[PDB]
Amino acid sequence: MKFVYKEEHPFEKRRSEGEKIRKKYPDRVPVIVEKAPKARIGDLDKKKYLVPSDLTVGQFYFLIRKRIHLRAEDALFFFVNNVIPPTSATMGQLYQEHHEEDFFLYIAYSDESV
Ligand code: NA
Ligand code: NI
Ligand code: NI
Repeated sequence: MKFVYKEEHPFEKRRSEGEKIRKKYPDRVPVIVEKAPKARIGDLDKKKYLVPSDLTVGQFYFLIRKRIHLRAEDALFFFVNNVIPPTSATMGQLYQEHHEEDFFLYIAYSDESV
């Protein structure tokens, strides 16, 4: 896919900020969250988050649901490198396995599993 954050900032600028955040806040993981193309769901107002490494994927689902005003019955899937993570996984775990070279964890979200 394509993330606007990558499109707007050259790798060197992203890596510089990501690496800096990781040094100043080693207990937190930086994450870029963007909506999947052509997803008929609410768009996010905040694309970058600094979340505690012990925060679970389920808790992050709620954070995002609460921000875009989505109810439980509404479908919302997180995609990280084309993989829908288990809610029991921690953001620290995901980050460790899926973070990119610029030190950021990129998550795409949608209302369908395609
Ligand atoms: Na869900
Ligand atoms: Ni910028
Ligand atoms: Ni609102």
